Amino acid sequence: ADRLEMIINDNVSTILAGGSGTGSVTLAGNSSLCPISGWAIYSKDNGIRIGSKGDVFVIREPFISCSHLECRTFFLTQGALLNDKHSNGTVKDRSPYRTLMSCPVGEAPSPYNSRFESVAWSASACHDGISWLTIGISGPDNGAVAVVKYNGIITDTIKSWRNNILRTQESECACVNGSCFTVMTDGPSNGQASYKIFKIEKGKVVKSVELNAPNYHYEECSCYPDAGDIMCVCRDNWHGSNRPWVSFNQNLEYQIGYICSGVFGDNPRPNDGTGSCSPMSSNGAYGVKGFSFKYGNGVWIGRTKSTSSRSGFEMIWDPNGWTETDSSFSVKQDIVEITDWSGYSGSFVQHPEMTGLDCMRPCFWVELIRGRPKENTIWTSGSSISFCGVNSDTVGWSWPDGAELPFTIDK
Amino acid sequence: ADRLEMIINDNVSTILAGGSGTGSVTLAGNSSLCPISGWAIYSKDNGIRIGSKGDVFVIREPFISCSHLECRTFFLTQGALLNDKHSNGTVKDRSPYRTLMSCPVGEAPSPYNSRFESVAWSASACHDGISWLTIGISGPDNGAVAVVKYNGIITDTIKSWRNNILRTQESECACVNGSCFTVMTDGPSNGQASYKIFKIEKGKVVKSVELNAPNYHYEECSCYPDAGDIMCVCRDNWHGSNRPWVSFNQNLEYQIGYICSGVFGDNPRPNDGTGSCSPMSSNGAYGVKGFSFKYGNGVWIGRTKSTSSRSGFEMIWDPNGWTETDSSFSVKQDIVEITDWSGYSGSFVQHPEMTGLDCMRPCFWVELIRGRPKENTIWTSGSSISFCGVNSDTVGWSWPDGAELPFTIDK
Amino acid sequence: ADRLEMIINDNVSTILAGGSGTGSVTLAGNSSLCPISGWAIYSKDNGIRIGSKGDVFVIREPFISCSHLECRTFFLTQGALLNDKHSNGTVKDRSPYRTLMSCPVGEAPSPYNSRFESVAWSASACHDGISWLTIGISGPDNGAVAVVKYNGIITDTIKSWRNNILRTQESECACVNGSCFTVMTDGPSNGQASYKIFKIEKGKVVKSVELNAPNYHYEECSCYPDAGDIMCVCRDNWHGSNRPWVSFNQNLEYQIGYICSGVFGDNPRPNDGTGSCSPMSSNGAYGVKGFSFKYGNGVWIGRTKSTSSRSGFEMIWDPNGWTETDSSFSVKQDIVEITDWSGYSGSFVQHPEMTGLDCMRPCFWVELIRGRPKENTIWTSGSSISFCGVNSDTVGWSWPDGAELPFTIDK
Amino acid sequence: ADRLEMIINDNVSTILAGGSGTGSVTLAGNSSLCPISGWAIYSKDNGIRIGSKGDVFVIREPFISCSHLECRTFFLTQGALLNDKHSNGTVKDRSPYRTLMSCPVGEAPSPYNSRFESVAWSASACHDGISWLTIGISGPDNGAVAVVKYNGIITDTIKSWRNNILRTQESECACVNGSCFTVMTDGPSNGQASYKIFKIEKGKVVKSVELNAPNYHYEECSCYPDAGDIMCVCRDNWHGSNRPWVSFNQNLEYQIGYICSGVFGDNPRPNDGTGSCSPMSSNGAYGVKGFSFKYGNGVWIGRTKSTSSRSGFEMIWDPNGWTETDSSFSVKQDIVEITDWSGYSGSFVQHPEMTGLDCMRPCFWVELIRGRPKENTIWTSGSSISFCGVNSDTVGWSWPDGAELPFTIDK
Ligand SMILES: *[C@@H]1O[C@H](CO)[C@@H](O[C@@H]2O[C@H](CO)[C@@H](O[C@@H]3O[C@H](CO)[C@@H](O)[C@H](O)[C@@H]3O)[C@H](O)[C@H]2NC(C)=O)[C@H](O)[C@H]1NC(C)=O
Ligand SMILES: *[C@@H]1O[C@H](CO)[C@@H](O[C@@H]2O[C@H](CO)[C@@H](O[C@@H]3O[C@H](CO)[C@@H](O)[C@H](O)[C@@H]3O)[C@H](O)[C@H]2NC(C)=O)[C@H](O)[C@H]1NC(C)=O
Ligand SMILES: *[C@@H]1O[C@H](CO)[C@@H](O[C@@H]2O[C@H](CO)[C@@H](O[C@@H]3O[C@H](CO)[C@@H](O)[C@H](O)[C@@H]3O)[C@H](O)[C@H]2NC(C)=O)[C@H](O)[C@H]1NC(C)=O
Ligand SMILES: *[C@@H]1O[C@H](CO)[C@@H](O[C@@H]2O[C@H](CO)[C@@H](O[C@@H]3O[C@H](CO)[C@@H](O)[C@H](O)[C@@H]3O)[C@H](O)[C@H]2NC(C)=O)[C@H](O)[C@H]1NC(C)=O
Ligand SMILES: *[C@@H]1O[C@H](CO)[C@@H](O)[C@H](O)[C@H]1NC(C)=O
Ligand SMILES: *[C@@H]1O[C@H](CO)[C@@H](O)[C@H](O)[C@H]1NC(C)=O
Ligand SMILES: *[C@@H]1O[C@H](CO)[C@@H](O)[C@H](O)[C@H]1NC(C)=O
Ligand SMILES: *[C@@H]1O[C@H](CO)[C@@H](O)[C@H](O)[C@H]1NC(C)=O
Ligand SMILES: *[C@@H]1O[C@H](CO)[C@@H](O)[C@H](O)[C@H]1NC(C)=O
Ligand SMILES: *[C@@H]1O[C@H](CO)[C@@H](O)[C@H](O)[C@H]1NC(C)=O
Ligand SMILES: *[C@@H]1O[C@H](CO)[C@@H](O)[C@H](O)[C@H]1NC(C)=O
Ligand SMILES: *[C@@H]1O[C@H](CO)[C@@H](O)[C@H](O)[C@H]1NC(C)=O
Ligand SMILES: [Ca+2]
Ligand SMILES: [Ca+2]
Ligand SMILES: [Ca+2]
Ligand SMILES: [Ca+2]
Ligand SMILES: [Ca+2]
Ligand SMILES: [Ca+2]
Ligand SMILES: [Ca+2]
Ligand SMILES: [Ca+2]
Repeated sequence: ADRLEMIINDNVSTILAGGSGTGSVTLAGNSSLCPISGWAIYSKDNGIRIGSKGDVFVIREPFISCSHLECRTFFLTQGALLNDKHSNGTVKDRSPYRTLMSCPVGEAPSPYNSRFESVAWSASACHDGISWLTIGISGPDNGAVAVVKYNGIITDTIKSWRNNILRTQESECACVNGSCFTVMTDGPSNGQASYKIFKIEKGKVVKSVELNAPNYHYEECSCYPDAGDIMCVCRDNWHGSNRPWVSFNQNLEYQIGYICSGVFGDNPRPNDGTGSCSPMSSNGAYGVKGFSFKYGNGVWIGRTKSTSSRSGFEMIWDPNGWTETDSSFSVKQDIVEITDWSGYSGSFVQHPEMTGLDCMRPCFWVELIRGRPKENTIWTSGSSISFCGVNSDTVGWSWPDGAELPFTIDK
Repeated sequence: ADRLEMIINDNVSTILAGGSGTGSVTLAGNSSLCPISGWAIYSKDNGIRIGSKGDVFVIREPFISCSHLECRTFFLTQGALLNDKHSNGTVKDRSPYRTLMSCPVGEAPSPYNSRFESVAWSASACHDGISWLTIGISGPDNGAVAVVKYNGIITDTIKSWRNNILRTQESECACVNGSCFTVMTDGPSNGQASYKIFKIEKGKVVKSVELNAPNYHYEECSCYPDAGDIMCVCRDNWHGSNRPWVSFNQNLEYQIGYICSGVFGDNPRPNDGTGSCSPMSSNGAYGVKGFSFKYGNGVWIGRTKSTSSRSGFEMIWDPNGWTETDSSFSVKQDIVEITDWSGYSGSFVQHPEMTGLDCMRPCFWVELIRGRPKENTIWTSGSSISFCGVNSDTVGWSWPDGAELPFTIDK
Repeated sequence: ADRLEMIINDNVSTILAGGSGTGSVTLAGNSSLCPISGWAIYSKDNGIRIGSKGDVFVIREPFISCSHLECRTFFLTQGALLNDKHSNGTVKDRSPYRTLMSCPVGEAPSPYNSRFESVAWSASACHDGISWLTIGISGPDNGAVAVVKYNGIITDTIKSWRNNILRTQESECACVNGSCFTVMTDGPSNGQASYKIFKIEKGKVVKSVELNAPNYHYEECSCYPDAGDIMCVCRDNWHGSNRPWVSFNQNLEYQIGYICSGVFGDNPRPNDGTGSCSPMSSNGAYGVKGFSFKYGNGVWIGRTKSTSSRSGFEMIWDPNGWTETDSSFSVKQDIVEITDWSGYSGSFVQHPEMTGLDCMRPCFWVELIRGRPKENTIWTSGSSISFCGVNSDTVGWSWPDGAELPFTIDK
Repeated sequence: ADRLEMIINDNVSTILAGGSGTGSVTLAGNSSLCPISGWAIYSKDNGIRIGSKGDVFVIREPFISCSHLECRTFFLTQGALLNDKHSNGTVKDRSPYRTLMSCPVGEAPSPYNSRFESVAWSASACHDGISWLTIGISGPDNGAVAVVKYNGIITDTIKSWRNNILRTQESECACVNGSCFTVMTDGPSNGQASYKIFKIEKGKVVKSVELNAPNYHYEECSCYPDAGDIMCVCRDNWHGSNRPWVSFNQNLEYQIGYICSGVFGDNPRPNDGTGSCSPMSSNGAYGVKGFSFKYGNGVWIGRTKSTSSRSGFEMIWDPNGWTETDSSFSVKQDIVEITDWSGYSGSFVQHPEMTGLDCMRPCFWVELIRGRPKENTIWTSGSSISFCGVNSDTVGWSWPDGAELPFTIDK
């Protein structure tokens, strides 16, 4: 009878928490990436097309993160709407008006369907199986502060340790066994900076270590869990046209490197050729947020089709690209035509607790940027597409943004 | 005590799943169609009237499917809104912007009330009593791919086997005993093509068979469950003004034919006369998505009132129309005046697990198309009406779209 | 142990149904009306003011009905929005576009917050403690059909028995002990017609009786439960400036009469004077939907302040007004200034299962009509206010609509 | 077995109530304020920027109150939208159109996301752990009535006892042990008035006491719970540039005073100098709603940066400011630049039942007012920011409103 009273009370508390969407069992995060052959399209929001008339936020960085019940598109907005004068982009990215918000995947980002997450001009978010963790960085450049919320309640803060634009992933953090992990950068974007990895439990930073990474540069990391460890594929904005990466276990014991493949993943970049396991200096300054998925010595690379502009997008399976420097690959899947605009891209995963699979499902999102600087508008925004890897038949195509620019507000 | 612990745990898991709207018992699908005498109006969304000022999607194919808790209108949109320049219809139906989405029955389809389902220029959706199954076909004409989601998670893919526009129902699939069934077509729309029927469990294709149907043509099938089997009434776009049909059991053992009644159900069509159990060649090319309900040798036929254009709509009970070729019928119920536009129509059912009845309730939806090609606008959209069969008093009338064209965007 | 298994299963089913908002215990409806002294304001939606820019339905008859969890404003819309050309009122009230929908009390009626209920140009709705009952009448004047839904599922139909505009309450029906009751009228509005009262259980009409009421006229009845019986105060559109009423028990055994007070409750009406327990012919043709609450021989009367137009609104407690013909009363509470527009008004109740009280709480809603015919617009709409009776301090004031006419669409 | 049946029934009732968001255990309110070092930003809605095109209410007083599940922004609106002619502010604050409504924290206040709370031109709201208590004052100046709702149901009324504008907090009331407490004022705003404190249980006023406070003036009190008592920091609109305060226990046994610090907290105010524990007459007439948090003899003061206009905002920790009159302080945290508009501000708390902490978390909100009287518009509205105190690293900055005035409606 005591056993029954215990089970009843515990299950009742689980039911009461579940009424609010709060889980009861942490995501294990110990399964490996699923074997896949290609990418099946998951979502397209048509945000800018709809925003030509609907009330849609002007957004950037529409990254996706999933709980055990839903997948959401998180994004940063300047608190302005498309086709409104406040969309005039003479506000620089880091502003007091910028906020991290979220809406259901596939829906246009509107004030009528978007939940508020935090005040942020740089952000990260993930779900540990119980509640949502959100990290939002706001403040001055010389003393930015990341506010860390768990289930909407402020649980911690992280202040800049270099006083030079504290900034983080702009995609989902990675959660394993009830601890979530993220990467933050403080310092120059055109030179050596400082990079730290953080272990956070129930929204409280329980550990951090600074990477000893001379001549490396980490920004806007795409991190995913795999077999109980974390892999982050990032952006070298200093002097690398191949992508830097850092992996670590749950105790923040890490390894670092660069993707060796001659199929260079950053943008801008040189033409394909001999790759390097060190920073590739040629056209290596600047970059774009990106991702890659590691399968042994092979790598799935998501990259633009252009070597010079954020145009086009493609998935490339290079079965030796993680460790070897040749420019040969096996499979290419077209995602966006080179004649059309792309932009930031990131990874996200679907855990077994959501899918029912015995493996970690990889997925990715792509931001389709319209407006300034390449188009004659007063604004810059992005719509989103997203794909998940499957071990079944797929096809390549082009799913571009589709909006007709300039808008009414631009004339 | 062990029995109590088992019941508690299982019912608690049912409660936790039900919190997300996820059922626990599959729909049986073994009851027969309810005896009815007429059709009681169920819904009207006034989509285009509202969209004259509100933010409403330009849509097509507003088909309805029901779970055990709700009925939803699924639809395909080009990601544009009424009275916006992106509604300009020089995008052909099969575009990378087209998406399958859903809203509550009776509501205007808006970005503020519509859930995203999939990227699709051809679609199907149903509910097995536990979760929603969605099928969305996107991609190039020579290699289209259907993404199959169960509870929002990609569970399978189906690639074109003829490289000639893989395409499916544009209405609800049919679920019996935990297996859902659909029909897909690959090949020409003006000649012999290939037709396959699929059995899908938890979003995974567990069986498929290709119909041996020489001189038949199947497109845009309206399928419903009845007594543990499936009946599909479809569209012969090749050379049939009567409608083709295919029925099958849960092992995909099938029968095929054409509705024999001289009350021809397709559009365009000849005037009523002697029917055929074979394809009726006269005015048989082209067509419109439609449905019919079989009661023994009799048939409830939903059809346009015009023989040449998608104008008007009417329900006709022909007590021998499934097998006999005479043009006589018993009952006609007016739905839309011939002076007003109609369009696609489809069937949907309400299962005993939703209604509390001991039989399968038949219902149908009708799409009221406005805009191009017959009206001087830049856009084409559709509103919806829906009726359910009852064994009580009914009446005929005309419930047309009601919008005043052209809109502001057209001048 | 068998007792525990039974309790667990039954409570689990109650929990699963409650997840959808479906109750488990019927409203008793056997308590008497609460003793009150005045009316405390409950809601104001400012619908037309907000609709000057927001996307708000052009509506009529915004009646309120409450479940055990919420109170909703039901209304009829022509499927058009304020400040849109489709709001042009050359559509007569009875149209195929008119629909019964509902939104939360106090909110402006928008396509983004309104649930679809039924297709209807005349309507009624109530809640029996388990599910919502909706009655929506649509169709031609000579054969209108009321579709009766329970929990959103069509459960019955009622066809016109006189072929002369079947029409019903335009306010909430009354539910007692699991049976809900309504009144419908078929026949002329300027002469003797037919009046029927209906007893409906789980959406199925289980009984109906036709009133033997020579020289009486019933339209647009406001019905409420009291002590296990039903009282309806209605509108004599034929030849009565006092209001007709009909009361009945759960077996539809009824009594009829007219409110005897010289404080005449209809509009138009003569000046106050000697009342009648028979139809008051003077200025008795035409009318307005209204209500009254009976307390022994006294009556709470809600009426316009003008004797000729739908202007102003006031509550009047006449402690002998139900049976005596004098024009004297005790208390008057101002609701809307006579310089401002009013319109339809109706009663609604809050049951003990919702309030926690030991009595039936009376409340009422008032429709504030703007537009045609008295104002120079192309449209006619109404906003709503609502009050509930309390036995505590209250005050009179004027809470008018507040919109500035004409709107942009009118020029 | 009887114990099991009791536990099952009680937990089932808790589950059924929790399905509607209704709690089962009252907030204790006996913990002390958390030790903090600074303020981490919690929210920013960008209301006016978004309302330049979106459908956003013109609002005032956007105060925040939290339950055990969510935090909401309550606000008063005139039932008009930004950039609509009805936003013309020749309606004085106290109007029959004004309503108290609420939306999720951080979201722009829209008719599509705002719940209706009450009709009110003065308001208060809080949550006792079970249900929401709302107090809305409407009516004429000489007989205003506060309607008191608990869980949306009218539970009490409070009529003006001085017939001179009954008015209350415009921020959250304070709840301890199932009793909630508020302060109301009746009488002049430029002279001695009457001030009452109210104890309310389940929406019923169970006690009230009138303060014997000669030469004091209380308006727009910000009240918070601390260690089982209530502290209110208010506004002296008569003759005080320092803020008045009143504290009391659950039996309404009270103490009164003024904040002694020479860091004057009201606006307008003199320059910092020698403070007073009595009303500071210099520049003491008029004022602004504000707050302060008491920590022993020290005080956290939120105030404007300007001494003359509602411009700028800053948090100041004065470790002896509650009792000592010196103008020295320890810490200042910038919130809004003095070059930018601020306005009303208030406190709100997050209880242990929401946070999981062992202490009472203090937070505050700030209203950023745009429009009349200082800007050349026809309207006046406010957006909101909010911060919570943390014992971790923070930073000062300026998070202003950000809208570009005048709007389209103003030309
Ligand atoms: C988008 O924002 C930019 C930056 O605010 C706008 O350009 C700015 O336009 C303003 C007003 O036209 C210019 O101000 C002018 O400055 C001079 C100072 O001597 C004075 O003569 C004028 O009275 C006026 O205030 C401002 O200089 C200009 N900024 C820059 C960097 O050129 C731009 O117009 C906006 N675009 C839109 C709304 O489409
Ligand atoms: C709806 O879409 C159609 C198709 O895009 C629009 O018609 C197209 O209009 C464009 C721009 O007016 C035409 O482009 C023109 O082409 C010639 C090429 O020699 C050049 O002289 C001009 O500079 C211009 O770019 C385009 O030809 C035309 N397409 C067709 C098939 O006629 C149509 O205007 C749209 N309707 C709207 C927005 O109401
Ligand atoms: C609101 O609706 C009414 C009724 O539809 C509108 O009045 C109608 O306006 C139309 C078009 O202006 C008139 O049609 C005209 O009829 C004659 C037939 O001989 C023909 O000469 C013209 O070509 C034209 O089609 C119609 O007669 C008229 N109806 C009535 C009863 O007068 C009214 O304009 C609408 N108001 C708005 C949109 O503000
Ligand atoms: C915002 O509201 C104010 C107050 O209602 C508006 O000012 C008012 O404008 C009206 C109409 O223009 C004026 O009425 C005029 O009054 C005289 C009476 O002799 C008459 O000659 C005219 O026929 C007219 O009706 C009214 O006096 C004026 N009120 C005040 C206090 O000056 C104001 O225009 C509104 N602003 C907007 C809509 O931008
Ligand atoms: C119910 O509670 C017991 C004891 O805490 C736990 O082991 C079990 O997993 C819970 N069951 C569910 C379905 O949550
Ligand atoms: C992952 O952890 C879970 C914890 O429940 C365990 O059941 C499972 O076997 C583990 N899988 C591995 C180690 O592959
Ligand atoms: C509870 O669980 C038992 C055992 O699995 C099952 O037979 C029963 O139907 C469940 N009851 C409900 C109401 O779901
Ligand atoms: C349909 O299947 C259900 C399964 O629970 C069964 O109870 C019912 O009798 C069946 N009805 C038939 C075969 O008509
Ligand atoms: C649980 O079920 C029992 C048996 O059916 C019933 O008497 C009881 O009222 C139910 N309890 C609740 C809280 O619904
Ligand atoms: C009303 O009916 C309920 C049914 O539960 C009963 O408990 C109550 O005493 C009745 N009240 C009366 C007759 O006043
Ligand atoms: C369940 O009910 C018991 C008895 O009323 C109560 O003590 C206990 O706290 C409840 N448990 C929960 C989790 O609400
Ligand atoms: C506050 O009251 C709660 C009531 O459950 C009690 O457990 C706790 O110890 C109290 N805390 C104090 C007095 O600090
Ligand atoms: Ca680079
Ligand atoms: Ca290679
Ligand atoms: Ca055909
Ligand atoms: Ca026949
Ligand atoms: Ca009359
Ligand atoms: Ca009297
Ligand atoms: Ca002052
Ligand atoms: Ca000091």
